[PDB]
Amino acid sequence: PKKRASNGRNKKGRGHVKPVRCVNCSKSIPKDKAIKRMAIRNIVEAAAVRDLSEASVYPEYALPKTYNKLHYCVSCAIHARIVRVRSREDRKNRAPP
Amino acid sequence: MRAKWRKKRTRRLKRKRRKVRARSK
Amino acid sequence: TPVTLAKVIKVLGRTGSRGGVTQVRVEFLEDTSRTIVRNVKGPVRENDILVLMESEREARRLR
Amino acid sequence: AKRTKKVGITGKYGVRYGSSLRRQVKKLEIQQHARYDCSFCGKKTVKRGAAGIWTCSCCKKTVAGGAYTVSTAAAATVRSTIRRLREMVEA
Amino acid sequence: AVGKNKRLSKGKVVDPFTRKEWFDIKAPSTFENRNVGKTLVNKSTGLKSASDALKGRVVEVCLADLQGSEDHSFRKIKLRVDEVQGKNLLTNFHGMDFTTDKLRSMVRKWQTLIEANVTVKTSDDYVLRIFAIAFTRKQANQVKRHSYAQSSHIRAIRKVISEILTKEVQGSTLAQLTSKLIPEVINKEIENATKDIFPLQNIHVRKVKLLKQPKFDVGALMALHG
Amino acid sequence: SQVFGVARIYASFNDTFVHVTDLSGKETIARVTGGMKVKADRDESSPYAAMLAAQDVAAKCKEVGITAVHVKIRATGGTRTKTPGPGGQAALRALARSGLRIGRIEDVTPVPSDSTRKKGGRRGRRL
Amino acid sequence: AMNPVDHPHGGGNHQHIGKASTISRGAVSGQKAGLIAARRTGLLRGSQKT
RNA sequence: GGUGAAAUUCUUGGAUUUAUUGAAGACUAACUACUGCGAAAGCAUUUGCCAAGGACGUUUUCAUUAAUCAAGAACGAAAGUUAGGGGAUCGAAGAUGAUCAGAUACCGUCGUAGUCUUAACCAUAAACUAUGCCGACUAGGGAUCGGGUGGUGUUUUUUUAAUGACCCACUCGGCACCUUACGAGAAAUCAAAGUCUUUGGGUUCUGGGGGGAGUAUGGUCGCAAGGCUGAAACUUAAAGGAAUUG
Ligand SMILES: [Mg+2]
Ligand SMILES: [Mg+2]
Ligand SMILES: [Mg+2]
Ligand SMILES: [Mg+2]
Ligand SMILES: [Mg+2]
Ligand SMILES: [Mg+2]
Ligand SMILES: [Mg+2]
Ligand SMILES: [Mg+2]
Ligand SMILES: [Mg+2]
Ligand SMILES: [Mg+2]
Ligand SMILES: [Mg+2]
Ligand SMILES: [Mg+2]
Ligand SMILES: [Mg+2]
Ligand SMILES: [Mg+2]
Ligand SMILES: [Mg+2]
Ligand SMILES: [Mg+2]
Ligand SMILES: [Mg+2]
Ligand SMILES: [Mg+2]
Ligand SMILES: [Mg+2]
Ligand SMILES: [Zn+2]
Repeated sequence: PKKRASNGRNKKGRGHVKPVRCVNCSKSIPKDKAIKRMAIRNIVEAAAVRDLSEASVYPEYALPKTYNKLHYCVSCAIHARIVRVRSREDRKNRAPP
Repeated sequence: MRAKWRKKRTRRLKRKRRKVRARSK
Repeated sequence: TPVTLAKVIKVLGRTGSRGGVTQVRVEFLEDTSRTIVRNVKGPVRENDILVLMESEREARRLR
Repeated sequence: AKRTKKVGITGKYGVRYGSSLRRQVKKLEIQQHARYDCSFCGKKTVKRGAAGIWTCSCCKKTVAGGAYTVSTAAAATVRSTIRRLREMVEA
Repeated sequence: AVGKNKRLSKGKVVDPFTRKEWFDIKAPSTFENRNVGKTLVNKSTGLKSASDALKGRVVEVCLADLQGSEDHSFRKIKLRVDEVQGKNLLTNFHGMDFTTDKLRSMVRKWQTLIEANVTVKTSDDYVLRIFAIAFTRKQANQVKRHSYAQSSHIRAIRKVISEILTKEVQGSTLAQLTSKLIPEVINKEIENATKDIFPLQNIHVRKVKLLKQPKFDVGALMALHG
Repeated sequence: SQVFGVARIYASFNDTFVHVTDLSGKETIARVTGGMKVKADRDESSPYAAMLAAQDVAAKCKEVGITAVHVKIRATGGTRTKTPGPGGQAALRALARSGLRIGRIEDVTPVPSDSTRKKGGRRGRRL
Repeated sequence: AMNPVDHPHGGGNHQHIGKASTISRGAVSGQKAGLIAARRTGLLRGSQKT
C-alpha cells in the first residue's frame, strides 16, 4: 500500500525535479527526495584550538569555519545513522529534533 | 522470473521467429 | 628516550567491541594545563599516572 | 490525382540505387528545383542555374548561394555573427 | 607504501636551498603597508637571469595584513610582479577576491541571492571583470520568514548595480579603483540607489579580475613605489 | 620579524600532502606525504602519518629559515567528496606544536559551478 | 585485381594484398601503393584528439 | 593512486603535488524551499529580441457562441535509429585487476557506441496523484504564491511626498498543508475516494477468477528496433487486496 502521503519526497506541482548525486555513493536521486543536511564546522576540531591560538601570529583571530551542504540518498542516510526507521505514528513528525 | 526480462526474452523469441519465417517467406 | 607522564583526571567510558579499552582524559604531570584523550588497556581509576610513550596523539573511537 | 505514395520526384529512378539513397536525393532535389523568394524584388522567381548560382527571373539578379538551397544555415549564422561583430567594433 | 615502488626510473646530489636567494616583495602605494613577505628563486646565473623567472609571479595576500586592521580579513589581493630593482622587487594589482568562509557565511537560505557582473574597461586601459553580490533581508517588523524578491526587482537591482559599477570604474584608473574598493564606498552607493527597491543587505563587491593589461609603462609603475 | 610560507595541506582520503611553498607558490619546500612514513595503504591517510609529515616539513622549513605559515586546507573537491580527510587537523596541530607560527587559516577546496558528472552511475557505488 | 607485373598487390590465386598495406614514408616510387605512413588504421572510433 | 583489503596503472625520462596561463566541450552548484510556470513530457547563469499564456481589475464588448468526446490531429522523458558537426566528462558493450567454489556480477582501472548539437524519425515509461473532465454543495484552522481593496499603521527618501519593502484586515485564483469524522470505505486511508440500496447533475474511456498471453495469427504504422489492434486450444481452485498475532 501507500506508505507516505508525500510519496517520500516533496513534489506537489512539478512533475520533474533535476537530480543530484549522493555524496557517499554517487547515486542519482531527485533533489526533493534527498536527505539534505548542513555540515557547518570549525576547521580545528576543537582540540587543537588552544595550540593554534597560542601559535598564531595574531591575537583576536576569527578561526573561520567550513560549510558544506551534504546530500544523502535514502540507503546511505539510513546506513550512516543520519535518519533511522520510525514508527508508523511518528513517521508523520515533520519538525526537526 | 522478472517481467522485464520475460518481456526481453519473448522479444528475442519474436525476432528469431520473424527471421525463421522470413527464411521461407 | 623521552616519555611523558600524564595524570588521568576523568574516565569517560569503555571502548572497543569487547569493552577492553577505556577512553580517559589525562592532564600532563609536567607541562601542566595540557589535556589529551587516550585509550587504556587495563583497569584504570582517576588520579592514576600513565606513561605516554608519545604525547602527540588523540584517539576518537575503536569500532 | 496523387500518382505516387512516397517516391515523389525520385520516381524517375525506378527501383534502382536503393531507397535510402533515393530519400537523400529526393530531399535535395526538391530543394534545388524549388522556387524561392527574391530578397530584392520580393517575388517567387529565384531558380537555380548551376550549383551555387541562384538567379531571379524577374529582376535578373544573381546570388551566390548553396549548391541545392539559396542559403545555407552556416551562411546565415556567419552573416549574423559578422553583423554582430560589425556592430561591436564601434562599441 | 615506502617500499612498494617497483621501479624508481623507467631507464635504469646537492641541497638546492644553498643554491637559492631571498627576495623582498613590495606592495604599491595604495596600502599603508608595503613589505608583504619574501620569495625565493635560484641564483641569477648567466643562462637564466632569475629576474625574468621571478617576473611573472602572482602572490596572494590578505587585505587585513595589507591594511593593518582586521575588518578586511575576508578580502584577498593578488599582486603580480612586474619589476625587480635590487632585492626589493615591486608588485602591482592583479585581482581582488573574497574568502570561501565569508562567501559561505553570506549565502544562507530563505533569502534571495543577487549576483551581477560587468566586463568593463577603465581609464588607464585595463579590462576588468567586476563581480557584485547582494542578499535580501528581513525588514524590522517583518513576520514572514523568507523575504524573497520578485525577480523584476532583481532585474532592476542588477541593472542599477551594473551601471553604477561601470560609471564608478570609468574615469577612474586602477589605483583609484583600489582606493575605492578598500573603504567600500561602492557598497554604500549601491544600497543608496537600491533602498527604494528592496532593503537588500550584504552589498559586498566580489572578485575583480584582470583580463587584459596595457603595456608595462615603468614610469606609471614607479609612480606608486616612491 | 616573521618570515612566511604557505602550507597547502591537501588532506584527502587514502593520503595527505603537506608541502610548504613561498608566498608566490612557485618555490616548493619540504613535500612530505602520509605514505612516505608508513608501510600500508590503509594508514597512508592516518592522522599519525599526517603529524609525522608535518613534523619533518617543520624541521625542513625551520632549517631553511621559514618561521610562520599561511594555511590552505584542501579536500579533493571537484565532483569528489569535498570534505577534508582525517589527516588535516592532525597535520595542522602537529605543525602548530612543532614551533612554527600560524596565521590566516583558509579553505581552498575546489567547489564547482555545476560540475561535469560524478562517477559511479545513477545507481551509485553498489556495495 | 591486377597482375603482379602491374601492382605490388597484384597476383595470387585469391585477391589479397599479401604484405601489410601500410607503407613507410621512406619508401620509393613504385612501392607507395597503399596507406602511406599511416600512424594508425581501421575504423576511427572516438575523437581524434585534435 | 585507488579499496573493506589489495592489485592492475603511473612514477629520476620527475609521477603525485604547487604556481602561471591557454584550449575544448559539458553543466548552471550553493541561493533551492511540503516555492513558481507549463496541456503533459518538462523548465533554474546574464542580457537583448520574438511572439504567447494564466490569474487579478473592469459600471468594456458579443451574445449562448457551451461540456464531454468514437474517428481523426499536435506535442510527447530517457533509451534507440539515419546523416553531418562536436566528442571535455561519465560510460551499455568490451578489456583487464580483485573477490569468489565459480563471478564474462557487485568493487577498482581503462574504454567504444552513447551522453551535446543540427536536420529527420521513433510514440514508449511506476509518462503516478497508480485517483478522467466539467458543474454544484458540504467541517474547522493557519500559512504561503500572484493580483486587487482599505487601513491618519512602520521604515526609507527630500525629517516630510508618490513609490517601493514590510504590518494588519479582507477578497479572487493557485501549489499545498494541519486537526477531526457528519460522511465514505474491505481496510490502509479520503474535504474528496463525501452528498452512492434514502441507489439518477452532464459526459468519455476501461475491467469481468488465475494462467496460457499482450502470446500466435491477420492487418496497419515504422529505416529498423518495435508500436497500435489482438485471439483460441489447453490448464487451474484458488491467485490476489488491506490489515491482525506470531
Ligand atoms: Mg512493502
Ligand atoms: Mg515524470
Ligand atoms: Mg586477373
Ligand atoms: Mg613487384
Ligand atoms: Mg596478391
Ligand atoms: Mg584469379
Ligand atoms: Mg611536477
Ligand atoms: Mg546557479
Ligand atoms: Mg521562484
Ligand atoms: Mg564488463
Ligand atoms: Mg502504457
Ligand atoms: Mg496508468
Ligand atoms: Mg468538483
Ligand atoms: Mg493576497
Ligand atoms: Mg489563497
Ligand atoms: Mg500555485
Ligand atoms: Mg467474471
Ligand atoms: Mg479474466
Ligand atoms: Mg499484504
Ligand atoms: Zn527579383
